[PDB]
Amino acid sequence: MNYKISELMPNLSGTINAEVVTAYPKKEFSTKGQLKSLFLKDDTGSIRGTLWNELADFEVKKGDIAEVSGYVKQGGLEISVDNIGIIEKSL
Repeated sequence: MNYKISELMPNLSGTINAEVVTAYPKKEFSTKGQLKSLFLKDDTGSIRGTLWNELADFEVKKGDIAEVSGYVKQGGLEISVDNIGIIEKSL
């Protein structure tokens, strides 16, 4: 089932449909990795999302409503993104 952010639990893998409230600058490091953090929100709460490696270059904009699938862990909670798609563009 699709989850509301308030329903997320640690060590849980699921999908949430949420608004990108913020998209932070991509960070590159070392044989090669990348990180792009997102702050996601729905009508029940907010959570940090982490886009790794190639997904750090995924075209996402503030205001976009995205389908984010991933693993929830304590970082409070954060979702390590496995897959992301745009449901409705900010525009």
